[PDB]
Amino acid sequence: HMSDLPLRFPYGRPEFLGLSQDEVEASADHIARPILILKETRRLPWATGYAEVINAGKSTHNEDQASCEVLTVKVSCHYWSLFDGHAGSGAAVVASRLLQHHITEQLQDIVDILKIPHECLVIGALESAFKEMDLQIERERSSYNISGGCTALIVICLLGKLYVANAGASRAIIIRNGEIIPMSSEFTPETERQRLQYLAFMQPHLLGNEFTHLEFPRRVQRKELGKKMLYRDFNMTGWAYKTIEDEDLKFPLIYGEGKKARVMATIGVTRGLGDHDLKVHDSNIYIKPFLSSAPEVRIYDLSKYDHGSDDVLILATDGLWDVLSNEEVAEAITQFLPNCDPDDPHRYTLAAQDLVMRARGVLKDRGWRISNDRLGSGDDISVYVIPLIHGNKL
Amino acid sequence: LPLRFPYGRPEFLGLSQDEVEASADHIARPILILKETRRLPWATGYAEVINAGKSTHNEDQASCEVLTVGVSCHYWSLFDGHAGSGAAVVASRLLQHHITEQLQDIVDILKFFTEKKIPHECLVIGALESAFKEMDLQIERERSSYNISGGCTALIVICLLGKLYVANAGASRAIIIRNGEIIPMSSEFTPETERQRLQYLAFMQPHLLGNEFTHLEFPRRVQRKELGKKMLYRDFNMTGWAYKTIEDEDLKFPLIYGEGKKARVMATIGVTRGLGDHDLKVHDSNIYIKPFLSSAPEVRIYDLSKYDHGSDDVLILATDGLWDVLSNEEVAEAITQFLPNCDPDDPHRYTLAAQDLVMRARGVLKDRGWRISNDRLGSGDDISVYVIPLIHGNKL
Ligand SMILES: [Mg+2]
Ligand SMILES: [Mg+2]
Ligand SMILES: [Mg+2]
Ligand SMILES: [Mg+2]
Repeated sequence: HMSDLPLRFPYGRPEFLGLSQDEVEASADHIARPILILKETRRLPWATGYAEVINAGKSTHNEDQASCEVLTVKVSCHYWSLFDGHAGSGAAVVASRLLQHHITEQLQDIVDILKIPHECLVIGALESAFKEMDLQIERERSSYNISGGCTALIVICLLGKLYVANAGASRAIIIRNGEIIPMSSEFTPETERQRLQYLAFMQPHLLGNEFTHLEFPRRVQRKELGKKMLYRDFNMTGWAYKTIEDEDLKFPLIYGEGKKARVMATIGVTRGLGDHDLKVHDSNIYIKPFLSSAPEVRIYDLSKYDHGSDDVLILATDGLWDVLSNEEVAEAITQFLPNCDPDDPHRYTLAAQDLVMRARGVLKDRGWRISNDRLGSGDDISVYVIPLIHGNKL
Repeated sequence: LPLRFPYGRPEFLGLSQDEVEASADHIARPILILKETRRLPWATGYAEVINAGKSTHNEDQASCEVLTVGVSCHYWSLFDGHAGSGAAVVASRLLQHHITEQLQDIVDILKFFTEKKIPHECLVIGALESAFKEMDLQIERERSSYNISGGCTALIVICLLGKLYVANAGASRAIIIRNGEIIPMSSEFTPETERQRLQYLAFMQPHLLGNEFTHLEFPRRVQRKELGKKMLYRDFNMTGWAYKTIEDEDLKFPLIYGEGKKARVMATIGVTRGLGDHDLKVHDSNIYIKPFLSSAPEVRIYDLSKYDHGSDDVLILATDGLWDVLSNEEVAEAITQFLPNCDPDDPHRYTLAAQDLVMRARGVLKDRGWRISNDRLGSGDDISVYVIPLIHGNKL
């Protein structure tokens, strides 16, 4: 078992924060929830801004991880990464340190050719890298305690193009002159319903005869055996009527609405790394067959636009987007960034901090509150602000 | 062994048997049009032409009528048969009955402890999605008591309560020409567009490949002189390409082979959705193709109430015989230049627009095959075209 094995890496915060062990402990405060920002004395590539904050109490540690550095492919390749961990820190810490090496190795297989479109070769490298980061986690499970799982949002800049690769529910948007360019999509039971339902249909042994792949508008009761009810199948976007026939009384594979939706009443996110031994609650059904480490890759050509000082790429974990819409984030960046000197390298760290504070809020008597009395996010929050001007032509 | 229905042409053409026979001319290829004393719903235009030789009969079918649910529902349909004409004929006559029944199930609606609120449009989409399946299930049961060869793609449109519903299962296409704007109302289901679904299924159930097929895709045919050579591949979970050594199973014929619209599943079919094909197999093999096919359509909605449509705003439905030589832009160019030459209230204008489209795809025969503009090869497929004027879909 994994709890008999040593950790592969010690827990920490993003190393580019340059935190001492004492400074890490100050950050893990559930009452203060101190927003950590990147020191002015430690600059990230492209003067990238970073801010983070711990959850409001649900876990003792911040289970987000981040990694940022310039790789060199034997070509330089800028690398930003965000990982949202669950059921432990092991996956997110391992991924935050080893994924960029899988990316570097797969890119070396095609680096000559970069000097079949080339974009499809880069995408292919990222897709193999995610798969090989898994698998390595899978095989090293038997020598190290790589706990839990994590989602992964990464971006690389290779030869004038940004590649945004997502396997989870973090989000990347570009704010280019006030308009929002979405660079990622989320992977959830709602958004992946048909993939999961189809797999449950083609592989019914994965359901352990505790589950049905059909969806219903509500929990089917035994008193409705033989009546007519709306259902939805894997090859349907809409609903039609069916008679309930014993099988439909099994618990549904997908169940719930939005952020309460779940797969086998267990997971609320359907892609990422780790979770190799994760099981359904009170059951011996393995969840991993329904999860995928395959990212969705979206490309942005920085050559085709002349980016100004307030044109930024926002990477953030669901801790931000769960309380702030894309338009709120756009509004916030566009109002804050014109208030800092365009030549100040601390600019985008301050905007990142401003975003976190707008999502964390302030602790009142019945919880954390943001603007207009809304509830503030209780998750870990991590935010990159990447200024796109560092990607301009010449 | 007996035919479920007799072969024919669309009934709204009013053709005698001698006219049907006269139309099936591979050399002349006469463009049949909706006669001007025949009116379709919304004065819809229709025109068609037989292929340039690959089958004795026009394997396209089309069906256009007003369905009753208390509630009326305008219906347009196009079917592209292959490996026979029976599925297309059955579908042309029966799919609307299945659509009617599924809509009758939901027509009255149209007039912690979470409960999902289901929009009325989703009930309509569910009705169309179920109707497509039921039709294919009816073909599957009755194919042992009737000669219902072989298979067909299905594209249909219905207008129910001032919204258009376009359901596509095949490689026919629906676009809207509104002002000059092209509004795609459909997408194609081919080994190219559906590569990952097909690849994932072959991977999860490798017995469907028999033993003559690999589920991996390669940028060319992998040859014997390749073992251990290192070459690019694409798996079901990959949008891009990456390198791989090349082992011995990589030498089997690819599940997907070809490029663009010419790509094929198992060296047999070039479409992956439609009706029929239940006993369709790989040539000189007992590997069955139908596990990879799907009767499930995609459904797209256009809200007629949100735009005041002019006399030349039209919805174009055509089989691939048109789109395989004419782009969306050419069709848009042809429509926007032809229709201003006809009186807006002449009911025959949209039929003439459809004829102009069919003519621009078929071409003219000399000694160098069928030729359209700029000496291009014209389409030798069956071509069938609706031109549906959206002005007659305006509210109030
Ligand atoms: Mg987390
Ligand atoms: Mg989170
Ligand atoms: Mg045909
Ligand atoms: Mg055809």
